[PDB]
Amino acid sequence: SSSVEVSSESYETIFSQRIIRDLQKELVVGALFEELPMSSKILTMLVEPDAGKATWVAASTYGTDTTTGEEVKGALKEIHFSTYKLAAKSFITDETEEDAIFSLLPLLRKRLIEAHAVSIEEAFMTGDGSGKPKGLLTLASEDSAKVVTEAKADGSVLVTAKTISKLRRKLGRHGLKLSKLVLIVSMDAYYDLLEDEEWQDVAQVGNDSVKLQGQVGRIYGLPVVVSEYFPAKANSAEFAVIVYKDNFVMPRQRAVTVERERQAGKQRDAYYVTQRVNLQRYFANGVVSGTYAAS
Amino acid sequence: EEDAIFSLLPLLRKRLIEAHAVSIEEAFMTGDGSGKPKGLLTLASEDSAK
Repeated sequence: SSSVEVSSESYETIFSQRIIRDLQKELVVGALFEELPMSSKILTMLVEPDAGKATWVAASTYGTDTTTGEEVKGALKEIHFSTYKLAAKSFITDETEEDAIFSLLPLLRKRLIEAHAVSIEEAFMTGDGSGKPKGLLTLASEDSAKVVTEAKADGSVLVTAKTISKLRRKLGRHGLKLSKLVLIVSMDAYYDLLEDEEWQDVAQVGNDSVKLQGQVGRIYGLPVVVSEYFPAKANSAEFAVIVYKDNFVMPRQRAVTVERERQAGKQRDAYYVTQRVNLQRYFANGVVSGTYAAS
Repeated sequence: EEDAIFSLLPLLRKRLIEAHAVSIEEAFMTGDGSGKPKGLLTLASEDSAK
């Protein structure tokens, strides 16, 4: 207060209507995959399995050869889309909006959608496949995706461009190159990625650093992102290499919706939010994990 | 429903009326005194009407 003038009541400030936050982790998982819209509770896609064969005839006949004479058979696994239901709910109280300033409901909706967004992405990164989707680390293991060795982990780590050269070789037949592929990195590993001989200085210029989507990094045209959702200790994970449009679509028959119930116990509003979403894949696999998988 | 075939709403409405129609006719044919009106066969059973 004081201040030494004729009248009291110096400055009390003001309650500013704005929602501040820190710089928490970013939602990279739910942002780089395409969407498959569906109209019912199963869907099938007729997959052509790579084939053909041109017999060519080196003699002047007439009646030889029948190219093609019979043709390839359907790869009916099937490739079903099993659509898990995730949902959330809240409560809101008629009685306390008048007491305050009527600003609680817009910030209530944002924290509910951000919490739902974190819940879906952490599940898409890491999951079993029980009552919820199975994430990529669990999935990249029905195939031999785990690579060896990492040279050194825990005590005196060092990461170099030789690591990505192992991964782009171990993939190679189950995943292409050029356009596009994506790499997801731990925040921890990005703290070690300073210098590694050739090329100098991480990824510069790399063409043209950054332009096309990816929150920093451009090693040879490959885009990089950080998900901050990997543990540390001798057997863990660091890099995850993921396909872009070429498999790994997310299916759904509905967008985000927000319902409002009331009473709900005497007088009281509530909000119910429902989604239905999962991740599925085409062809064989297309991912590599490890890396960071020995001792 | 959302993931089905869209024609479900008339189907539910026919079932509710058909089940109601059987239920009222069943009560009219064969109801005793126990929490239901008295039906025709039971009414002739009591009043010796046979």
